[PDB]
Amino acid sequence: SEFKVTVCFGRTRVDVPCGDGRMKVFSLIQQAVTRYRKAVAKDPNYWIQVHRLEHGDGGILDLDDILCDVADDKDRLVAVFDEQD
Repeated sequence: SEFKVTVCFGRTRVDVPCGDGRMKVFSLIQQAVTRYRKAVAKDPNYWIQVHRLEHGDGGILDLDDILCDVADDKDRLVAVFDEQD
């Protein structure tokens, strides 16, 4: 099977299936962020400051480390960001 990680934006969980899995966190954040606003019924009107990601309580995720190295098949992640809603 392919890669798959869930990115919980504040109070919204969004699944992100990686075809190969070789996608840097930075690419995962941008992909999740876009899907987040599109999933929450939002649009490119309010600002969104994506701080960083975290596995939970022992596995932070920054925009540079590969997914296969950080994320894991069917793994959840807490996304901390800002939003002017």
